[PDB]
Amino acid sequence: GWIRNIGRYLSYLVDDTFEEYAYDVVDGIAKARTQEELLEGVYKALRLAPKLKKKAESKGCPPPRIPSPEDIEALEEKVEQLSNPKDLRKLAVSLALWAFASWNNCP
Amino acid sequence: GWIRNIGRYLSYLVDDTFEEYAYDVVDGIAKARTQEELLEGVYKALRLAPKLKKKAESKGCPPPRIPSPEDIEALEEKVEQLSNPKDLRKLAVSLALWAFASWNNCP
Amino acid sequence: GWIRNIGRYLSYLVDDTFEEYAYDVVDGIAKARTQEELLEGVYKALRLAPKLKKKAESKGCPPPRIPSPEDIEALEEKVEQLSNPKDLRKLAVSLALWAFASWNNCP
Amino acid sequence: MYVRISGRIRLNAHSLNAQGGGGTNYIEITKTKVTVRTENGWTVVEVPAITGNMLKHWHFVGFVDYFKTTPYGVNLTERALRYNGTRFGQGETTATKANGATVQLNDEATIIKELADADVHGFLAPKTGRRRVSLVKASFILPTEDFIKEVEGERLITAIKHNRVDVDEKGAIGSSKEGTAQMLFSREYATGLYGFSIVLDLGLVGIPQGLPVKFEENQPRPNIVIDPNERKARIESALKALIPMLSGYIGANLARSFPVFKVEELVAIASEGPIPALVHGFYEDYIEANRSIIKNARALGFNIEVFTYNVDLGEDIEATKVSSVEELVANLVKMV
Amino acid sequence: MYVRISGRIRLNAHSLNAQGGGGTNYIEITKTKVTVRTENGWTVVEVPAITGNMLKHWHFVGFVDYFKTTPYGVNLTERALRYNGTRFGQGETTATKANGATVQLNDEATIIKELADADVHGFLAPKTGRRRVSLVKASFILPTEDFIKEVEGERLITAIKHNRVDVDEKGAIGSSKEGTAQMLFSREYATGLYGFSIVLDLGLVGIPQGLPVKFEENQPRPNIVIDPNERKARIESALKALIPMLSGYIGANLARSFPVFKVEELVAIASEGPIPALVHGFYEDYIEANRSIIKNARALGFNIEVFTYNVDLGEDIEATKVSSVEELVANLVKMV
Amino acid sequence: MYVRISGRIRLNAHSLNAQGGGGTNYIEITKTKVTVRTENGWTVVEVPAITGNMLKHWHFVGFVDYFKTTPYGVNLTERALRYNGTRFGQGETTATKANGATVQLNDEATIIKELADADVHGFLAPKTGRRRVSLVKASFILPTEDFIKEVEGERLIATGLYGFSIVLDLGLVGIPQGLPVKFEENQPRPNIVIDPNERKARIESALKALIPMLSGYIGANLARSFPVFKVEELVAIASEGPIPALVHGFYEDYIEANRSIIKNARALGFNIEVFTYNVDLGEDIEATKVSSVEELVANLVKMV
Repeated sequence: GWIRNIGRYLSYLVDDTFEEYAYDVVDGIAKARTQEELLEGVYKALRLAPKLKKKAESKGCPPPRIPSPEDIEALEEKVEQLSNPKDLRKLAVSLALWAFASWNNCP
Repeated sequence: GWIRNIGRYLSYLVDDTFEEYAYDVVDGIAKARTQEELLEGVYKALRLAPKLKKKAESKGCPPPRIPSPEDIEALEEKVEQLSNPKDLRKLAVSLALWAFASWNNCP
Repeated sequence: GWIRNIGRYLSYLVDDTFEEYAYDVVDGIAKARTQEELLEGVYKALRLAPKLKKKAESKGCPPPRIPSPEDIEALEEKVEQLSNPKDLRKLAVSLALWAFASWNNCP
Repeated sequence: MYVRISGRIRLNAHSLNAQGGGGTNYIEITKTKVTVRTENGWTVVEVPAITGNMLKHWHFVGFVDYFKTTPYGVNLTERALRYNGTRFGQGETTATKANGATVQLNDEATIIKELADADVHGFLAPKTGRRRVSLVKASFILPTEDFIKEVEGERLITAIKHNRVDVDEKGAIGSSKEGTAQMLFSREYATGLYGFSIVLDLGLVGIPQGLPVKFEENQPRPNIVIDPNERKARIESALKALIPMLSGYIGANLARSFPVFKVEELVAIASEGPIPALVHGFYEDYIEANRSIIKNARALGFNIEVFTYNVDLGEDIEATKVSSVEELVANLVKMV
Repeated sequence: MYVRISGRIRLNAHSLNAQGGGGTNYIEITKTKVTVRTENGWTVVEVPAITGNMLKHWHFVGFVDYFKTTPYGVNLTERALRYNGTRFGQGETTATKANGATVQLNDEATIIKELADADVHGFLAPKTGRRRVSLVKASFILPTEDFIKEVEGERLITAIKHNRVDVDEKGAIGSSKEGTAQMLFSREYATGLYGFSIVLDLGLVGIPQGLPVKFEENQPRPNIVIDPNERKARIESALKALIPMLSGYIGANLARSFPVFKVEELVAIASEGPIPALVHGFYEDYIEANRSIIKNARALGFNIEVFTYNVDLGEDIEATKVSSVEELVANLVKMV
Repeated sequence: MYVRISGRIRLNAHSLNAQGGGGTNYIEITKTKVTVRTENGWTVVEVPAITGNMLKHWHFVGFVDYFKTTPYGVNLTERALRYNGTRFGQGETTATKANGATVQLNDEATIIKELADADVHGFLAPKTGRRRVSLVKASFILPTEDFIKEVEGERLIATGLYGFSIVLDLGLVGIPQGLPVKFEENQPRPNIVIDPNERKARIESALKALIPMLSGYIGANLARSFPVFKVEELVAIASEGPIPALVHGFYEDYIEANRSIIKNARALGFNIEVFTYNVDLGEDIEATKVSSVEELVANLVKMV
């Protein structure tokens, strides 16, 4: 449902065994009650993809899985049809919860 | 939507397998507050097209797909159809989704 | 309207083929702050028209449509009515709106 | 040995530190914005300038050039001979001498014992994490503030276009289908009056940073791993490494440009211990600041030796009126 | 063997370094802006000047002209015969010998063994990345500021309009419809006195840049790969390539202009080891800088000898009073 | 055979090099600005002079007029017999000869061989890119420094004393720019495409084309002006190979420069022999004194 991959990506910049601890981005995801600040939080989250790319192999684990293109072309029409903030909260908080878990990111 | 092609072009200068690593243009357009700065930042990112065109064949990669004209007629009236900055920011920053992902650019 | 022709001309200045590249004039036009800078940039850009006309038949490409005197005589009072730079800046990028278009200059 | 030189020089018709125009025919010189008072509110201006990474790089080059002639020139990295800017990379867990000896990157004491360039200009191996702060610090070369505020324009860029003309073995210009590598290659050139404040700290050369001072019985002494003669050799080479700076051996494109170089004025303080940094010559009013700082430092009790060129620097302050740049190096090196 | 020559030379009614004009009837000279003191605040003034890239180009052509006469002159690329300054293109994966042989673009030792022009002037193969710094560097030729401060105007440009006449077999001028290849051909001339500071570095010729010096048993010696006879022949050729430098063979359009030339004043220093670059003849007070920079160089202990022409430079310095430029070439070749 | 000739000539009542003026009634001789020290600061003065373009064109017409005599004059461009300064057209891709044959613009070794003006004076081909540097270089005939500094006015408008420094580097004629030197087996030889006798004939023709130079056949409007022409002084150098260029006569202290360069050029070990007229050039040097023009060029073609 194009949510697991973006949640994995958000985890990869929050999980342990790394050096980059940005709780600000996931916090901005959580407390962003309107579309534009949702988008801005997404931009801040995705700005750090190359850091993950060139940090993953330092300890030898497989590189992280950035969300696929289709994962990206889904989000725009998922969020544009959202009119009231009531359900706009559901997606934001869901993909915020998807950031925190205890799976094996990379051995 | 005329966004996907411009996102392709913007990411062509940020993505991996290219030696040009300067994401100042995307950061500048992301932090856009008025009418003029977003346009000048976008065209600042745009003027690096001949570099990509003359460097694509060096590594055997297919030449980058320059944004189609219809995209650049369509961008204008969609910016001048609005006056409030609240609507301005969404279209000023909406081009930064595509700059960071994990597709295949050099098969 | 009233902008397509000048942009097509400026794209004829620098584009695929037509080996005469001068980014200084367009860069100065884009960053011009006062009316005098814009006027001198326009004059410098228009000074290269005979070279483009000569190079048109040098490669078999169709001759470039020289901008009409009506356009420049209209710009003469379309620039000389402002009091602050904030309102002219976008004009400059409008002048640069077609600097790197995907025009079929030599189909 | 903490030496500070600062002054005004003139550079004309130079393409030093070219930005390259983002890899195209039109190559342009790097520019920096600076703030000037103009007695009506501070305003910014965009003027070409040369960064200090360049200065540190050719300082390394001059140090290598004047150190290889010395009998102790064996202790140099193989990449230093070919003027390699980098000291250590990502994947190099070992280093190679000029003669080909293998060197580990552990216990940096032996590293500075057997490498001389890394001792003076610093080094860093990410795999091992061994660090060293560069003993020479470089100041940016900016045009003097008074000159900038006195021109109110004249961007100082000429944009001279100079192409490459090549023909085939038959003598044909050719077209785009055959390529012929025919480009435009326009390059902009700069001129003006700049200031420099290159400073050198030679008080720690030959001493590791981990334990700079050793105690035998409640008494401090410098921890020099190398023989002291090598220390004097390295100090002399570093002091004379500034010779190819005030003559026109600075910046890129030294083959075709060779900037027109001269020293308008300069001020040097040598001293023996730590001293306040000599203020930059970019400001129009650095001269009275310099004389005040040196006078107050002498009042505090700092044994500072002051040398001047084309600067009065008062009359009460004991200053040696030097004659050129190289004899100034001689003055610096008699007292070693 | 490092050659430092600088001074004044007078060039009147000249059209050196034409800008081209973009293939139209109006062709002009490239202009540059230079800062001058004028005793009342530095001001920027525009003036036609000379880029040093063609100084390198014609020092190259003089090199090949005076070195093919040597018996060892077989060692050239085919491009040097055509007097073309280009050395290697992007798609040039191999070089064709003057006698028809083929060589590759790897193992720089060979590239400097069988090739001499690229050895003394550097080269580049982008596909493999082989690099060599040019052993000669070129200074820009600028009008001496002591004369700009006196002209107080006098743009230096005439722009004389001379047209080409063309008629058919019937002796008819024709009109635009027939074409007749009738174009105005308007070109401008310049006059005055300029300064030259061409600099030569012959100590590193014939040495690979990767391994300048090698160690047999903890002793340094240069990595000489070729026979020293070829080395010496290259030295003589490079030093006597200066003959078509101070004779009237600088600039552009020599066929129709051939500017009047004379050597106003020159100063040279050779030495044996690294020496600072000499001050340019651009500045009004360069003579004091020259005498200082040579006398102090002697003071520190550099085996530097100075040749002079049209300046006394005092009496306490052993300066050889030369008479012209070719006997100067003989004096330089006396040492080898 | 790189020859250089420089001297001082008195030109009285000359109206050469008319500016044209667009065909209007008032036509004035062109002005060029030259700098003179005058020992009180360098100052620029406007004077009438002769540009190098029409000097080179007069060299063209003299060469073509005195080259028709030899039987090897068949290979000549029809534009040369009409005395045309234009060599090739803007859109002309082929060249025709006096006989009527057609010559293409490729394989420069053929352009040099079947053309006459192109071989000696270079050529430009805008389309195919063929280009050859002109082997003749003409300076500017400028008024001498002493006359200008002593005249203290007298705008004339001309007349006075002028100087010339004509130079001819004809040692490369008949050899294409593509392959100037050929190596058979580690031995350099000049790639002379034509048979040697034609190369010689070109040498004598170019050397004796100097007759309509000092005879009063220089400039424009000769059909009505015919200025009084009298050679005052001259000096020439021949040598065999690359030699420093001879100085022009604009400067006053030219005798010393000429004698110094000749003496030390001989000192380097070059076969340097100098021809003089009305110039002493010292006494220690071997300078051959010539009192006219015809025997000068006769001796120039003596060793060809």
